[PDB]
Amino acid sequence: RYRAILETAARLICDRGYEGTSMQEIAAACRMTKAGLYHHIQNKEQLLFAIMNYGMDLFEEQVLSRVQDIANPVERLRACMRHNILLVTRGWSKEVIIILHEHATLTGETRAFIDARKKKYVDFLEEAFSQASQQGLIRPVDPTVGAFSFLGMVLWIYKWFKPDGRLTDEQIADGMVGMLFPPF
Amino acid sequence: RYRAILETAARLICDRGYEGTSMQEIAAACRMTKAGLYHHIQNKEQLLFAIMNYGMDLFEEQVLSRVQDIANPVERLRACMRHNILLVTRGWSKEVIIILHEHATLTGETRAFIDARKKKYVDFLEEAFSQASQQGLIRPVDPTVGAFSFLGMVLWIYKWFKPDGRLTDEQIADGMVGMLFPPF
Ligand SMILES: CC(C)CC(=O)SCCNC(=O)CCNC(=O)[C@H](O)C(C)(C)COP(=O)(O)OP(=O)(O)OC[C@H]1O[C@@H](n2cnc3c(N)ncnc32)[C@H](O)[C@@H]1OP(=O)(O)O
Ligand SMILES: CC(C)CC(=O)SCCNC(=O)CCNC(=O)[C@H](O)C(C)(C)COP(=O)(O)OP(=O)(O)OC[C@H]1O[C@@H](n2cnc3c(N)ncnc32)[C@H](O)[C@@H]1OP(=O)(O)O
Ligand SMILES: [Cl-]
Ligand SMILES: [Cl-]
Ligand SMILES: [Cl-]
Ligand SMILES: [Cl-]
Ligand code: NI
Repeated sequence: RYRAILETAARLICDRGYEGTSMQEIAAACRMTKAGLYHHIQNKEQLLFAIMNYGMDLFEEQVLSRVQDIANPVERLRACMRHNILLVTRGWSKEVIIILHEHATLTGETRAFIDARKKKYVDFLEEAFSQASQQGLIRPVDPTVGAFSFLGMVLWIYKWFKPDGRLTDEQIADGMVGMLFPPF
Repeated sequence: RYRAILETAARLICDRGYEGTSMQEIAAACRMTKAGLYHHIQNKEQLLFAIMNYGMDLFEEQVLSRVQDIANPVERLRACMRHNILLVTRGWSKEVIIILHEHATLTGETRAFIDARKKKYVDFLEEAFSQASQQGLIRPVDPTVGAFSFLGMVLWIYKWFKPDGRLTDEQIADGMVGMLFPPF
């Protein structure tokens, strides 16, 4: 219900961009009037804030919640990569893309909160790289270098991947997992 | 003399973005009137075109021209990664960012000309991944997945790396090379 307003405004802000869209174009795209929409939402910046928070809820529901308890740290990184790739290459890519593109559009207060949620994921990856090196499950590497290589590989996917293409997202996930986390 | 206009305008277009930077603004950052600037550049999108080609020229002079003849295909990928990482982390970080952020700004022949130079790099990486797989120098992997994992790791650096930080760019290059192209 109320999520339908976020998920529809995410489509416009994504294809057309944040600046290109106004609160009026989103009211039209909804069954509400320019007045009705402003009753559910404070302003435009807070609408963007709600979209990004919704995107992190989906990320944590489909990725972090499901892998953060995996005992073996490299098995935890492999699973995290698969879940994160599948999130990027399917329907919820709308809210994920807005988080990356519109990162700089937020105000100071709201960017601090969203980034706090992003930083928990980065710290999750770094900890897993650290544990995996100590236990001899991956070739040693600085945890920060490993985390941002992980994220660079995965999140770059939305720039080139086409679902009608030669390979499925599942085949891509297998390739990246085996290349960054091979048997060791 | 002419690079001054491109370097200066790239700083603006990089910080303020393409839209939000006008010919009037650039004509001021450079000590000129609006017309004196037009004496050496056609229009705004031509300025963007020249900036992107300048950035691809720098990339080819510092990266591709120096590594494309390396015989061993995995040694070729390692060197290519090192050179590309150092390009992302140093004085020419402005032009490369514009090539990525403004990738969809151009259209027509100019767009196609830039995208052809970009596609030449991807195809270079894909060919080297293929050769290294057949020759048993890297763990087998689809060349397209290897190429865009390469590019994701390397180009994502502009979003987090700070030169005043804990690690140097050379240390980051060492870690990334060891992860993607270890002894095999
Ligand atoms: C110095 C440095 C900044 C130089 C550069 O800019 S290098 C390129 C950096 N930018 C990127 O990597 C962003 C993603 N890459 C691209 O968009 C392309 O490589 C560009 C050369 C920019 C051209 O864009 P575009 O015409 O839209 O290309 P496409 O969207 O058609 O696809 C690009 C390649 O990905 C492939 N692809 C897409 N989906 C799949 C799939 N499901 N399975 C297997 N392959 C797939 C697609 O076939 C294409 O590879 P090619 O076969 O054309 O070599
Ligand atoms: C659904 C999914 C997409 C969820 C996500 O969004 S995951 C994150 C995706 N975005 C990115 O990866 C972009 C790059 N990452 C970041 O910018 C940060 O992780 C963010 C949390 C997003 C923003 O944090 P922010 O407050 O802006 O801090 P910075 O922008 O300055 O990022 C610098 C952090 O990376 C590290 N770093 C930077 N330079 C170096 C260096 N020379 N040597 C070693 N480490 C370095 C450094 O650790 C820093 O993090 P801190 O230790 O300062 O907390
Ligand atoms: Cl899984
Ligand atoms: Cl799982
Ligand atoms: Cl970000
Ligand atoms: Cl691009
Ligand atoms: Ni799973």
